[PDB]
Amino acid sequence: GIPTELKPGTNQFLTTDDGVSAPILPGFHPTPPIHIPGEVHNLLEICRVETILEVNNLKTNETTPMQRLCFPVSVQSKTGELCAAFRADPGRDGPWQSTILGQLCRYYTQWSGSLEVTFMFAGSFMATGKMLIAYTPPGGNVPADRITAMLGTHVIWDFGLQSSVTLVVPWISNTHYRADYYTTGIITIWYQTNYVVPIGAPTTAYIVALAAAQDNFTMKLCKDTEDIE
Amino acid sequence: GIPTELKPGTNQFLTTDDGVSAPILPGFHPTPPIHIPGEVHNLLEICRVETILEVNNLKTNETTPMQRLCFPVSVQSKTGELCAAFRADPGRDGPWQSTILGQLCRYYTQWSGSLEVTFMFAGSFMATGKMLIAYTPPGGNVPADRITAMLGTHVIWDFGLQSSVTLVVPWISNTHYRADYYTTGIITIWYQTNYVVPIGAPTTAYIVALAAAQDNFTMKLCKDTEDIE
Amino acid sequence: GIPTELKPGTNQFLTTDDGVSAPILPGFHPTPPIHIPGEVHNLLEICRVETILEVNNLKTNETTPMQRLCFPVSVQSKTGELCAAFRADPGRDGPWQSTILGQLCRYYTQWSGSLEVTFMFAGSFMATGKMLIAYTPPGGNVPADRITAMLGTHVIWDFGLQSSVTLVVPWISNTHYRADYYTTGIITIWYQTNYVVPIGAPTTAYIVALAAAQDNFTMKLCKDTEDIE
Amino acid sequence: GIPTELKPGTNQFLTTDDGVSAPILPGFHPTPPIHIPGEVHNLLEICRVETILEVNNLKTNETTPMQRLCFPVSVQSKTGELCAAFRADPGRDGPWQSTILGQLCRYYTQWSGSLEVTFMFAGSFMATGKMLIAYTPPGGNVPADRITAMLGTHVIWDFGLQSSVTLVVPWISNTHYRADYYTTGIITIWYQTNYVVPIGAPTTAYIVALAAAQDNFTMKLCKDTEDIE
Amino acid sequence: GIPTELKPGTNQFLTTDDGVSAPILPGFHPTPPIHIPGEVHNLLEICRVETILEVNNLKTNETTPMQRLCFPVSVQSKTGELCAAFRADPGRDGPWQSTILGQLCRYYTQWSGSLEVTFMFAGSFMATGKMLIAYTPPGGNVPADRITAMLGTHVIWDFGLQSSVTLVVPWISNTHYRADYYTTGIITIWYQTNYVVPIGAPTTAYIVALAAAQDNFTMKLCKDTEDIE
Repeated sequence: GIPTELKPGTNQFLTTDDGVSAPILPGFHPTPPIHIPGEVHNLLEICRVETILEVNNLKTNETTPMQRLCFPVSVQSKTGELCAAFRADPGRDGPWQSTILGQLCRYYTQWSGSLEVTFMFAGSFMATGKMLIAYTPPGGNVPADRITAMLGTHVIWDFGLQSSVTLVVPWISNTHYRADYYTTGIITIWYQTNYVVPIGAPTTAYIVALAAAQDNFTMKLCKDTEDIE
Repeated sequence: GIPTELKPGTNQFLTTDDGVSAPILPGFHPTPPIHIPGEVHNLLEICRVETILEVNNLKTNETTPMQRLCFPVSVQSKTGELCAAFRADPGRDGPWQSTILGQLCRYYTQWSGSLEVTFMFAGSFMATGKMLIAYTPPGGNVPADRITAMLGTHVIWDFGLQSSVTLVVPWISNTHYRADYYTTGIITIWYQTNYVVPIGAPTTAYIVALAAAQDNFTMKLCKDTEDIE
Repeated sequence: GIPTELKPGTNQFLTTDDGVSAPILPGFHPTPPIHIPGEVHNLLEICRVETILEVNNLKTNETTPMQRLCFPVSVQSKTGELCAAFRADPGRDGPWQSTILGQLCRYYTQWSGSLEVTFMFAGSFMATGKMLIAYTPPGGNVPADRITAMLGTHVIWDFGLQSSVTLVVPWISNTHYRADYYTTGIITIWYQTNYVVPIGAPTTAYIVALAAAQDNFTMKLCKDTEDIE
Repeated sequence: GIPTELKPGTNQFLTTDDGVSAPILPGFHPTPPIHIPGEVHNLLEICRVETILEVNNLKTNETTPMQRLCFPVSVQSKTGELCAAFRADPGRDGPWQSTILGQLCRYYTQWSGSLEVTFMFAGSFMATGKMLIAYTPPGGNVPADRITAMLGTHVIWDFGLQSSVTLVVPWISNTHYRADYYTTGIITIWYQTNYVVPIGAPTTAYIVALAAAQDNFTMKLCKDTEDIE
Repeated sequence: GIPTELKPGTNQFLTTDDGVSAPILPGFHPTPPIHIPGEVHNLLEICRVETILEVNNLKTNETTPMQRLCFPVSVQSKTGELCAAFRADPGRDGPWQSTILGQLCRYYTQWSGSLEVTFMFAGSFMATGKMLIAYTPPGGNVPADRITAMLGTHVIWDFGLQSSVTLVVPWISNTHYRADYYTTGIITIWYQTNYVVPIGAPTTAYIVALAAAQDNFTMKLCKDTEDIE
């Protein structure tokens, strides 16, 4: 016979070894496949899909969760006051947990790329006004007033002209540190002008926030989530 | 020597593994083969052969089984009355158990294709009349009267003209469900006209039913039968 | 290393396995061969050689075995009487055991082919007469008289003309059955004429029988003999 | 299966065997590399770098080690007297231990090649004088006076002209013997002239010694050092 | 993995198996070789070298062994008398044990070829005379007198003309038999003429015997000797 020498690692079962096992049923011809639309090949295909951000994730909402899907604007708000704010942390807890992206991020250890957040205005066709959207880069001081936010990366959104507007988070990474000191970029929504509306129209309307990863987004190192029990 | 690593599955005996064993008698030259007509290569060759259906499988027959091989028609029967009925269930119990097809179906788990049932009339050459053969598609209501059966897939058979006629079950599948709700297609034989005969001829004749699978018939997943003990 | 899986049959020693073992003395160069006439390659070469049949295997011979090598003819014998008889059963007990062929047949399980038996006459050059040799095919009734033997396959041998004559058993097979019913072909030697001799010559002479397998003879399935102890 | 025979050495783990093991994480794509200047490929690249010799390794220095990095010359010294002396023994204890070369030599068993020692003069730009550097070949008597040293391989160094001078140890080997009798080449620094200086300049200056292996230097047979604990 | 089957001989260590083992030090580059004159490739190179035969191996010599290296001739010896005698048995005990050939023969089991024995005369340049050398073939009667030896293979050696002469043993083999009956060829040295010498020259001189195997000499089957303890 052929002189062989068993080397270390013989007889071991590695749950990640990718070998070939004996077919239990050699004579069986599995039912052949047909065409089913919507086949997915890579999870990133799913991450590029906009899902709803629960920006309005208040403790008082928990019992009427349907209200977390959108936040509001109103006439009472004065020009220049802060409307809402949240950071762009897909993996971490918070608004992003509701998105398909943030849920899949938990299934991985590292990730990086651009993100795009879309804002949709639902109020009466008769309403008009301007909101100021601002992205404060990582390791930056959250804007104090409307005027400072304006000096940074921002977008004046006139919902009297566009019912929707999209912002792009240029770049994110994620590093675990703990037992803080970390801080990723911060989106802040400001009232540039107050909410203007004629007689006969609701004086309180809602904004819906959707988000998704762009093409350059990628992830590595799998790890089962902690989202279930 | 050659560095090898034994992988999981070493030393196991799989009754379905298809390996090569050492020839017990290496010097032996087995007697060479000759030509024997009728070599069979695939069981389906056998399934395409018409065998006799025991349509007349009555509890009162059991002691004189030879009578199950054929059912009868007579003068007493009135025009339009139901003569016989059975479904096209090769694998299941019933008339099909007598056929070579139904016996081989038990040796498998799944099957599908077309079937063809042939009816032969044995009565006196002097007899004439018309029988109506009808196939009621799967999940269909068995014909109530001759007239409704006529509206479905049917064949007016005049045994005064043709001593034999063949019907084709377009398509069958089989799904186990149980402990009903399943129902495959139903062949129904009706008296279109009464049995006509002159003086001197038997007033009771018999029909013989033969059946076989067509070419598109196929089976998969072997399993030892329950027909023996 | 190379992923391998030990299959059933590992570690077994099959006395008929034909493998390769490690040379006990790798540096040794065995004495080279020279030419020795008479090299044998196949046992059948030996079977084609005529050896002496002990046709005269009487219980009264055992103490003077040299007499089994030949039987006799004499003047006392009357025209038409049976001289000797034996069957063509190489493997079985009897006259054939003395031949090299019958001895080698015991070393095998099956065999078939033609055989040739030669008869040699040793008496005085002055003697003359005719003997009738007859082969009675397998499953045939042994000749009752000279006349019937003559109607079957036979040879009129005039030892006044030929000192030797050869007969050919067309075909033999062998089937074990037992604990008869089997019977292979039967050679019968008859006196066609009486033994004629002048004054001065011995009135009793001997015939020697030699036999061998022809070219079409072959054997299969080895098995140690029962000839030794 | 394939007939194999396990040979001696099966199941052994040799700490120096260079095999291939199963990748613990087959789906992982390690972060790709980028360019980092200063990649090292062979330790000899480091050995060709001049490092400081602690020629002034006195027992009285130990508490002010910074003084071992350089030895001195002064006016008090008379023409012809010995300034310093040490041998060219990279691996062994002594001045060479401070060099990167001598430290790496301990990580090996054998070595051989040329070495180059550089001497740098740090005193006032106004000082002048001549030092005599001499290499006494292996198995040679260390020079007794300046005059004999001059007859051997030497270099008259005028630090009034050159602030630095380099000497080349032609060849070294190393052989362990012990429990001496071994002796490698000996560098001796002599005062050819006394230290000359004008009014206003320090009357004591220092020499710094740097050394490195040349290109032909090579080492073999690794062995963990004894420099740590 | 690859289906393999361990065959008999697995896990065995055969001291003569010629396999490949793992290099204990894979990174080590052994010191390279240089040219050393006198490399030997085959032991037969050594066997072709003449070494001194201890023909004069007397029991009385043992305490002054230097005398075994040569035997003598003298004036007292009468014309025709036997001078010395020994056989050509390299492997066996006796004179041949002193030769390099006989010592190496013990390291083997079989051998065969030609041998050549050289005789050298050391006496005074003034001496003359003739010696008769005779080889008595294996299985031959040792010569009784000078005259019979002369009739066989012989050489008349006149040491007044040639100071040396060489004899060739045409062929030897060796067969162990024992617990004689064996006998290989016998060299016999005779005095053809007496030793002649003038006044002033020694009346006793010595002959030195050297022997070696020729080119056709070869050996097979190694076996450790019995020459040491």
